[PDB]
Amino acid sequence: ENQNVNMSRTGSILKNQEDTFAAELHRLKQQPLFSLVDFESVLDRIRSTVAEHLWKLMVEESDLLGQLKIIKDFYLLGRGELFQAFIDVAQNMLK
Amino acid sequence: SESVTCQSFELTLRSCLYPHIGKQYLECCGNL
Repeated sequence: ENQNVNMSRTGSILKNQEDTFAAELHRLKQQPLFSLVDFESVLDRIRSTVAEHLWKLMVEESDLLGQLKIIKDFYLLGRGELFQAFIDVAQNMLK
Repeated sequence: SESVTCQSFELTLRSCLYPHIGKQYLECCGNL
């Protein structure tokens, strides 16, 4: 809601799910006999379909294949020779 | 009808009016 509603996780510009959410609201607003199953089943529908949509956002907005093996090559070290050159310079000055 | 498709409720009506201001605010800044 901060950055932009074209990226939004639910989808409400590009997609027409937010009117299905409005229908979901109409049915569950004035239900007399309150229950627990009726509350929790539609917490699936607002989440699962919605939850792949931010996923197809950040694959093509920030890498999801790139960055999580790359940030480990810097921490768990997957560039040993290119970091041996460091250990040589750092021996002589971490005494 | 019923207002229950709108939520909640008057600040949603102001945040449609904030793009009404935009279409005049971006288009004045174009002639500048």
